[PDB]
Amino acid sequence: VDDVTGEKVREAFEQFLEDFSVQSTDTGEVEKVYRAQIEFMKIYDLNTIYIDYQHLSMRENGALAMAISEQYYRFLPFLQKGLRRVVRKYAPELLNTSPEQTERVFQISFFNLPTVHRIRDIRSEKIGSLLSISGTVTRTSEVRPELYKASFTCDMCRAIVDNVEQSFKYTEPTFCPNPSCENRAFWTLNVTRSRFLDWQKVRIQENANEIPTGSMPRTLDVILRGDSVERAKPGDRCKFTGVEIVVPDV
Amino acid sequence: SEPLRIIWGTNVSIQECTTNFRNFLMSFKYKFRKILDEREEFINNTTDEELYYIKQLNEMRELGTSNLNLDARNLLAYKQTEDLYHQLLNYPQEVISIMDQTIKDCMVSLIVDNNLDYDLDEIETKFYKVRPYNVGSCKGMRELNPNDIDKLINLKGLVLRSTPVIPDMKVAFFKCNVCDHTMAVEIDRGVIQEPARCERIDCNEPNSMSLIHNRCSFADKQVIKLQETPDFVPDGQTPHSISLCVYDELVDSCRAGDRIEVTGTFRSIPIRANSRQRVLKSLYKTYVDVVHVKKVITDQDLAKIREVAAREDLYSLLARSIAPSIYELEDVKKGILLQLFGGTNKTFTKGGRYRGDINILLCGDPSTSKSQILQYVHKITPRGVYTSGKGSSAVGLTAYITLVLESGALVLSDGGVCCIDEFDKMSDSTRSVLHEVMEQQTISIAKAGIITTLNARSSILASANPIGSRYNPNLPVTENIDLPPPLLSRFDLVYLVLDKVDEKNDRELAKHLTNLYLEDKPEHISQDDVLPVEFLTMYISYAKEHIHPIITEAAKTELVRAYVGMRKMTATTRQLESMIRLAEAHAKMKLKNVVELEDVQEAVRLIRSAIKDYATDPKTGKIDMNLV
Amino acid sequence: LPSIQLPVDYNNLFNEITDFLVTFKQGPKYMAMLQKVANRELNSVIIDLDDILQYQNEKFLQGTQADDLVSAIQQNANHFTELFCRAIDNNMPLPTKEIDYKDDVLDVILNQRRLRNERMLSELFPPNLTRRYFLYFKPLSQNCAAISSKPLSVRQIKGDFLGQLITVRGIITRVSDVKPAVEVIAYTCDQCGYEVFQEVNSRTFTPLSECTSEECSQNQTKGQLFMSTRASKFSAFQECKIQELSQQVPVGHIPRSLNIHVNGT
Amino acid sequence: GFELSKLLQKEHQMRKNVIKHTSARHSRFGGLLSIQTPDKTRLTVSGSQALVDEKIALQKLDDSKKWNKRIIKAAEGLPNSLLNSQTGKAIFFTESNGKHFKEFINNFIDSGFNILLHSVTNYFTTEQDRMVTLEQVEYLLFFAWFVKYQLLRSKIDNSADIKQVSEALKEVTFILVSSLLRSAYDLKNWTVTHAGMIAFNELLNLVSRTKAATDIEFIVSRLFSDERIQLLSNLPKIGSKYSLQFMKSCIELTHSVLKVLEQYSNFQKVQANYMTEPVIETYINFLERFRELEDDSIKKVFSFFHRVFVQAKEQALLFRFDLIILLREMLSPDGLDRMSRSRKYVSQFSDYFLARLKKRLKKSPAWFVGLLFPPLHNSEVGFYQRY
DNA sequence: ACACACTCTCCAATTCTCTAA
DNA sequence: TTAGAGAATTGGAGAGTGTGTTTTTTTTTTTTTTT
Ligand SMILES: Nc1ncnc2c1ncn2[C@@H]1O[C@H](COP(=O)(O)OP(=O)(O)NP(=O)(O)O)[C@@H](O)[C@H]1O
Ligand SMILES: [Mg+2]
Ligand SMILES: [Zn+2]
Ligand SMILES: [Zn+2]
Ligand SMILES: [Zn+2]
Repeated sequence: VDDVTGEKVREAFEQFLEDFSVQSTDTGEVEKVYRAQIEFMKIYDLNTIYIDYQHLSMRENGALAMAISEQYYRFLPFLQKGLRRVVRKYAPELLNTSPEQTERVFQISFFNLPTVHRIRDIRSEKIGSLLSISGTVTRTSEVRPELYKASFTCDMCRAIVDNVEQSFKYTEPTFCPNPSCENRAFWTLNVTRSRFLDWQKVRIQENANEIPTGSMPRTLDVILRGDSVERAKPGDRCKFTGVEIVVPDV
Repeated sequence: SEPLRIIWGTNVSIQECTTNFRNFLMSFKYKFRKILDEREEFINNTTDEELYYIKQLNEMRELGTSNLNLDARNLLAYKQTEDLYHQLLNYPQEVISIMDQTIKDCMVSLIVDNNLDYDLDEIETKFYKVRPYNVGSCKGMRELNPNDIDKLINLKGLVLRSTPVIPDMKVAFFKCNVCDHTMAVEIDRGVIQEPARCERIDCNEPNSMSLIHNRCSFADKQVIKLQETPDFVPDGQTPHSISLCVYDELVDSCRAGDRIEVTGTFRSIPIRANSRQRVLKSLYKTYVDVVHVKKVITDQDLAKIREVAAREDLYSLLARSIAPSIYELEDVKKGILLQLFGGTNKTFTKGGRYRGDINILLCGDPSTSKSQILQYVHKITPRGVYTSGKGSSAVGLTAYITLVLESGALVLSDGGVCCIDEFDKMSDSTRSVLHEVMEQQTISIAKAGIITTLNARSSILASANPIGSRYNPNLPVTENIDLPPPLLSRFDLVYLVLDKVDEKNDRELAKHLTNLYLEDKPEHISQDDVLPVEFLTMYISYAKEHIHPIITEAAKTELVRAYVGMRKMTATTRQLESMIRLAEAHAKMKLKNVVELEDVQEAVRLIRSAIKDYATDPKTGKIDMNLV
Repeated sequence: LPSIQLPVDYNNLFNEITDFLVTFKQGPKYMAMLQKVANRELNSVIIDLDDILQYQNEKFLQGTQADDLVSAIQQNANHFTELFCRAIDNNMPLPTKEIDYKDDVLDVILNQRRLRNERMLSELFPPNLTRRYFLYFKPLSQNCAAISSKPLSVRQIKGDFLGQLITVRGIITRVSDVKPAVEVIAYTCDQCGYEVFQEVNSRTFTPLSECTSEECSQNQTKGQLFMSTRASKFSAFQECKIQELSQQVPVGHIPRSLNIHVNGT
Repeated sequence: GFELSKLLQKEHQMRKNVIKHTSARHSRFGGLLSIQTPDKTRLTVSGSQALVDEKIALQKLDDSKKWNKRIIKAAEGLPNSLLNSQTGKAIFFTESNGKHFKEFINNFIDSGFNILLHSVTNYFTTEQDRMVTLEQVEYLLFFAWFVKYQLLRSKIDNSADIKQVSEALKEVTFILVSSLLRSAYDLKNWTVTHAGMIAFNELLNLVSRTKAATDIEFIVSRLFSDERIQLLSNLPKIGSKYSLQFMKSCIELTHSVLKVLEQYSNFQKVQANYMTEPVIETYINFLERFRELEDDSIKKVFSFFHRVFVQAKEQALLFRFDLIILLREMLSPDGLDRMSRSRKYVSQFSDYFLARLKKRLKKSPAWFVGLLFPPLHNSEVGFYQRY
């Protein structure tokens, strides 16, 4: 089964990346800033791209921006698939990170959203949407490696399983792929073939000047990944953006 | 004839309830409630004939809002719903749902019948809820019994604390692992009804679906801790508390220290012995499931307020009415009134913010009725606290580390009046806390694991007796009061009250106090003309909200002249600011937008009158008792 | 596995109980109370042992032998709460006044269940589910007197007394607030539309999860059971603690205490 | 972006459908409901919406029951193609790639199609006995694709012409496609039977095009000798067991076949050959999976039902209960969209259906028990039963 | 020993196929 | 064209086996001995 909305969003975001076509800061000449940003990333071997929400708002009567805003969690993989094709088209050197080279894990980023919420305004109706939040940092954790994609090999026979997906808990295969063997136990994680990500926990509290009458400040936990770890500092004031999620009891 | 729907174990038919509530909703008019009221003479024929709830529904449509209040007594007025009232109390869960679906259908019927422009899809999308209240007599917290389970209840109490919002699941989302088929599933009775096999026809496989957490749908839940009010506690015991569960709209309504009345079903549930197995314990937990919360405007109100403000004797009328039964002490009452009104809050783009609140100290001989006045101030104010000197610690007065921070008295009293009695008994260590809060109206904390600043817009009303426990005329006034200068400097008004013997005064006082015992529950009152407490509260609240005076050039000249006169001779910089703040408070009480020469002179006069300056020897600082 | 003889036969004592409830007078005393119970006016019955002693003496003076029921219910007090309840249920008179019977959910449920059985045919439920009253014993007057009349301090309550009816003197230390406790639990089967009950005595229990009804089974209807509060039976519960007087503590010792349970009115 | 926005409107409609079955108050607030039948027997259901909606209560009551009857299942040995995959799923092109591919196959058709098909078809007539399944399925799905594409292109624009694909009609290729379908059907090789079905469908469509403009009528008369009518009438009956694509191929072929013989003016003999129970069984079995199907196939199905019910006046076939369930499912707010063109046809059919059913049931009350079961084939009572 | 998770085994319910009237 | 006799495939009833469980601050109110 296939989701038509995802593919249409994918290949519309493709067109946005191709031909946003804003004119120059100084002259009436089409500049195509995001293709230039891809070229910049190619020059410096970067792995993240920044997008302005105002630019997305004016595109195609705002429907694409609405779809990205209200259902970010559904549509994030399709945006990645859309960006991969464009970077292949114009800068195939960026797709790889001598022996073979693994693929680059691109990151899309947004900024200049319409409004900033407080920690006190987080409510369960907004789960999975795109938001921005501000507060004071109070604690930070050390950087840890998070397992992103896994690969295992069977003990009782020479067989390999690859590209297992994790989500919130450490997860392992269900069968031995070789039908000559039935052992489910004694898997081992191949650290070389598997892939990891950088991961950091930080903790924030409300701004002091905003606290209502007779109340006390609430707190929140925030996750940082990729090239943004160790950017925050305790005691500083910061502004965040992302999506709020829900974490189980593992 | 046909199958029927019956509430389980009742033989109550849902059709009758639906039709009766529809008729009530679409034909009730307020006149019937006045028939049940004491007199038909109250009836306003023009207004009371109107269809009340149709008006409410039109307002709900055009304001884009979802919830309807309903005081249950109207069900008794309309003849067709007399029995529905009892059924509501006995079977809340089914009846309230019936009422909800009735209201939504009526809202649709209005637009389609009256053929209006409003989007039908929008109304179909929304949820509509009824919220009954004023159900009946309130019930003591300790007197709820097991025969009250699942019936509607009404409680009064005070709010201790509230937990943060908890996400509560309502809809589950499944996805097929192999073929990527998806299904949404309804949650009822707390159990997820997972499918046995993937429902796609060609992918009919077992164990093939799986849950996706962050694509589910959730709802807000919160738990509030309610404490028994002292009026009901048994003799020689301490108050108890009960827990309230609240959802969706009413989540973040209430803060610590609030005083409320609620309405909700009284529920009970089991609890497990261990998390591994289905073994339950014999004792059941109990809690309350609230559906409405209440705190314990019209042109006629504005007309009454404006008409009262035009009276010549307004200033004396308001002052003598805050504490009717207390004899004389007029200046003390006037100062307390000006504390109640308060100044104006000023904030700059740079250079800070300046307090509007007034601090008062009452000092003098015993038996002079200071604490009785503190009782009146404690009960008049919307928010506030009463406490004693020996009952207060430094932590309890401000804030408490428990890792979480917790509020003290001055924080709970934010925006109100904090009454402190036996002020002279608390130690210098405890009293040193009040410097920062009085000056800045903020509380700074720096302890292990917590460092922050909190706001405290709190007014202090203090009571004390002099050193030696009776005023000694052979010592100067500052030595009798005995508070250190850094703390005494922070009060706007300081009162001396003295137990001076005089036959003229004594006969009037004795006749006043003895008259209260001529009746079992006295009707007698000190003065012919006083305002009721409700209307006085309305006046003060409106004047606080709407009026914001500003200084005038004539007022500038008088303030400079008066401050220089008192200073040139001890008066300090704080005397000027307190004078401005008192003049602002005086201006609000007359509903003026400008502070004027009269207000400044009144503020000066009251400051001079409070500390008995006219009777004070200007050089030695002692008071001639003969001049009192 | 083994067995013994004992001097007591409960049939004779049951006969004595049912005679005592219908005969004794200071009409008979307790039939008035049971009439008030039937009228829904009264919630509890308090049995005096002074009445039983007087009854025994009067029966003896009439020239007939009788078992000493007083000592019998002091020695093994727990069993006789059930015997008296069964006797009361057997002998309960009919109401004197209209009641508005439809206010009771259990009446409607049991009437419908009986009608279902009647149609099907073209113990049912535990008797505890319909006992609208409580029952207590009151000890012997000491001035007529037996151990139940003589107070004991908390130290004198040895392990010999387990099972007996006694009296204790002391100071209360703490009291809990009231909460409900289950006695009979009610369920509903979704597919076959049939109700079943469960009785709870121990501190914990396992709820039912399968409809084992014979009709439901023979239709092979593996339906699901769900709990219901609206037809369950609760009873009020409270727990306290009592402690010996300080002026009775022997030298060098620490005071002792006992746990008290309270149910009903 | 425009079509994406329209699709988001459709998503909102589905969201609205979920909302209309969603309770206002939370999941543990719910009370309990009891429903009493005739004969005073009572049932129990939970949930707040059951209190008000009897339809939802009746559906929810049956939904709890555990059992489902286990189910029966046709092709293997060939990579993925139209024969064994749902082809409502495109593959996606760049603008340059789209125009380049269009240019390639357009030049192919205008240049190469006739010469290639003549050579390869006059090969296989001399080599049919030696064939393997690959070459049969290859030939039959090359034929179909290019004929269909030329028909659509000339439907669109006048610059194209139908003469570019005209080699398909000449007699040898017609004989060969016929022979492949024949031999595949006899040996019960169902994959080649499917592919031959698709090819023979396109030949009939092309004939109906050319008659709308000499030898083509001769080719028709030879295409509809009685033997071929026996085969083409036999085909939908066996389709009941097979995958969804097989039944759809049968339906579209049947539509084309009957329409061509409609425009021949024999007809009454041929139509009576088609109308009987097992064909109607296939049609209903196909129709109940409407959630996966196109807008057009349902139009074809209800065209056939109009033919059976109104024109031929063989009303007795459709008085069978599993059709009456389907019209409830398809016509409810559950299924077909309130504004799709399907609802016009469906409601206009159901009105007449229930009118005639009312008449029949009041004239003869025995049909109440009749509606559950198949019709009864006894000589003496069956004739009055059917009419 | 008392609820659970998981494995193993046998038996009969069901559909498919062939034969003759 | 119906139907009935024989063979093959599948479901889950239910019986069996193994398993797990009890159980150095830092902040704040109060009594006590020590300078
Ligand atoms: N002017 C007065 N009007 C009314 N009651 C008065 C007045 N003067 C004294 N009383 C009575 O005298 C008592 C004074 O009690 P109280 O309120 O404690 O005075 P106080 O100022 O608090 N003295 P103290 O607590 O020793 O510092 C009360 O019973 C009053 O009713
Ligand atoms: Mg006092
Ligand atoms: Zn293996
Ligand atoms: Zn699937
Ligand atoms: Zn059952």
